[PDB]
Amino acid sequence: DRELKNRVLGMVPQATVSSTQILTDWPELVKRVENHPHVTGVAPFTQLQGMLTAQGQVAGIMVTGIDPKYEKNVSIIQNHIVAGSLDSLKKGEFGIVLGKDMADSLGLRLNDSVTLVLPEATPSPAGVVPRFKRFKVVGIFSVGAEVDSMVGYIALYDASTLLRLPDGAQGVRLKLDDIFAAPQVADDIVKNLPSNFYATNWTYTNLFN
Amino acid sequence: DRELKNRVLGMVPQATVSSTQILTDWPELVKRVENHPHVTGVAPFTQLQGMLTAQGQVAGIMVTGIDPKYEKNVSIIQNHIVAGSLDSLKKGEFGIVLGKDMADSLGLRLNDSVTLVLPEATPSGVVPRFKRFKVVGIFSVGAEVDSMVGYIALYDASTLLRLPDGAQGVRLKLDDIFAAPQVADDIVKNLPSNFYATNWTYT
Amino acid sequence: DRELKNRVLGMVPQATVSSTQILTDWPELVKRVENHPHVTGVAPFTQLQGMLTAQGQVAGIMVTGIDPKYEKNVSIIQNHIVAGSLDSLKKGEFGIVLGKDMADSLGLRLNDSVTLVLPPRFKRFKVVGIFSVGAEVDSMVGYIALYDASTLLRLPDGAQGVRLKLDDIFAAPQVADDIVKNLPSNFYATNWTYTNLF
Amino acid sequence: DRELKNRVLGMVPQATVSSTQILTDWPELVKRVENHPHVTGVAPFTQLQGMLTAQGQVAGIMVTGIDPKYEKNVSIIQNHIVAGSLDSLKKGEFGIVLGKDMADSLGLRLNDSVTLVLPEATPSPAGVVPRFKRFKVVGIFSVGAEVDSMVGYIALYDASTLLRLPDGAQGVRLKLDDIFAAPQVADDIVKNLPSNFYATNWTYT
Repeated sequence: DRELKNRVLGMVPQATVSSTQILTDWPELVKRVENHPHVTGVAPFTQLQGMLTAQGQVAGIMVTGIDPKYEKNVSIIQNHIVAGSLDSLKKGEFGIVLGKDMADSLGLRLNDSVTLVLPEATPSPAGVVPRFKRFKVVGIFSVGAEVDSMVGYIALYDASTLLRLPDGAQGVRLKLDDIFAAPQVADDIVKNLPSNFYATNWTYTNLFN
Repeated sequence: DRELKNRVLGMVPQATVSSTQILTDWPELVKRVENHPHVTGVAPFTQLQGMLTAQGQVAGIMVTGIDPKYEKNVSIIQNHIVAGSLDSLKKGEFGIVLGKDMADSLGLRLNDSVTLVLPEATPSGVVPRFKRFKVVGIFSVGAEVDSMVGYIALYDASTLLRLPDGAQGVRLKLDDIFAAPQVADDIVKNLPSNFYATNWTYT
Repeated sequence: DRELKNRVLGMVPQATVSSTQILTDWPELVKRVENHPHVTGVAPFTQLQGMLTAQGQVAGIMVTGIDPKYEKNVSIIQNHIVAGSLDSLKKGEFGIVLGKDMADSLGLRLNDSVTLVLPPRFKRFKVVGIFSVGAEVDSMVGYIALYDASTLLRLPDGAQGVRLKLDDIFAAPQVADDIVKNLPSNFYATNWTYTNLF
Repeated sequence: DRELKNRVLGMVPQATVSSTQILTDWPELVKRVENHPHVTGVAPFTQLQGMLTAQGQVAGIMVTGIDPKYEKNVSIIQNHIVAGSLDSLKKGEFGIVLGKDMADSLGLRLNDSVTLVLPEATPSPAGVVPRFKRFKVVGIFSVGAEVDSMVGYIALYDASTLLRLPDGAQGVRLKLDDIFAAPQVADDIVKNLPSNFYATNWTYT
């Protein structure tokens, strides 16, 4: 199945060069990384974990802040948009692009409201102070059973604004000519970066303790 | 301020004897622990962390499953009920008792619906489990507890955890809070390895 | 480099059928899954995370309890043994097989003592094997006997789940989900496409 | 026994005003907080969790960076020094003050070396990557069974150096005339502080 490989491989972050500090200079990291050997695509990202809620329903979700103009270089989500468009993800508009199954679970259609809730630790007995922000559905995708029910996309700078941070990115995502070269490439790139940077790759994965 | 002291000290779990395995036999643990020297009150508990949501609002909360017939021996919450009653917390009714500030923040009044959300860790990251509850009581003690803590039926707590009827542990009230470390450690010393002690001096 | 692929791909768990309850019946789970379409290898596993310490050095480690007779059906670690043997991983002996870089970081050689630290709980092991695969895994993972893993957890002899090797890694999400669909609620699927929160 | 109560209560952090950002300006926070009603003592602190290693032994430890001149206003550890001195905790000298039980478990005496290990998170399956620093035992205290085996003290600015941070404090610890005023006071102080500050108090279990 040639399409299955592109569906699975298109959704896996092959490698990232990430930072513990928000990168307002992320486009210089893109230019610095794009010409590294084996790199065929680069895009900024910020990875958030939270819940969506609407009309009494709650669903877990992993939200990635993206720039759609770059995201085409690493993703296939733009090829599987069933309603709306990724290009509606703009700073300050607080649109969100959801998977078809996720949107169905919450009774959501295009242009419907949905609340994004992010947990935030606190030493108080409550344990969490949730930060919640209202979003509008501007896109719906349909890729695969797993991804359709767990992941959503928002504007890159709405992701940082939700974090009370300046406009920037957590890191850049890499697409490669050989996914099995992802460990070496990310390790090599990080070697010449300052200590705030670190590498991830798709081989990083379920503890019983 | 003697009133301030009782409100603050009345809400502190002075010591617990807790278990990593659900205790379906907890009433015998209560009578056995209640007779220990310096112990003046014992009550079962199961402590949950989650969020409440209603009408688009969400708040973090620490929920304790309790048995009201026992809970008055260790707590002062029964002395500060402003509406409803702790005695409405019975198994299977899925009532909840909230602080006045928390209820107002969610626009909740007595007998209103509110959804409790508990996060479950997912390898894929949270598959939240949510359940509708009914506000059956409202208390008013202090600014912190009124906005952070709630109470449900002991066996509703274990049912939310998909467990048999039981308790996570028992809370102890003592004649002298500075005796809390010794008493809890003494009790746990002769219990099997699933038991452990906590006390208020470890934060 | 076809060898680079074999080193990288050989070390990733492509799919698992795991359980929130230790599986004392894991060989029955193996027989049920090994003939599933696309499945070319099955082995039990139990995954623990902790630290190793020896002579004042400390390293984080991901520990997998394994049965070497099965593990060769899913792994390539047996092809890169530099010292000792995976066959020394037997119940109750508390051997451990380490990567070369981690062993160096702790100043460990064959038959040396090393202490495992789990959330602190301590248990001493004996180095019975050393492997050399690739830079990352050589410094991060170790293997112990399956039932020593469950013993550390104060559990009866069993496995956390079974690891699958497939003819097509891109079938892993579908294959693992299909297997788990008719299993009771304690079972759940994982696959390599599960991957860094800000 | 009033000695037991003074030992237990003297070791409880009644309240803190802490920050998610290292406080290089912490002394102004002290002066700003010390005259708040009910406050009888303020001291900077930085809280570290790690392990100690010496002579083949390993022990978990909660390490607090302190400034001894201030810490005497909030602590009783200075009243139970059995060996050495807290005044030897100075920046860049990397002394440590240990409880007697911890020292006995590692076979440590005064001026012996001991290694502090801090587990730093990493996304790799290794989970942690340890950071190591050699310390010298410059003091030993004996208060009670729990703290003597779990808590140690280092210089404030040595703690921030271990964290690869500039000289500063994680927060200030408050001592009050009435411990039951601690929740209200710390919450009141934080209300007039920017959003990087948060309060803790001893009722947090």
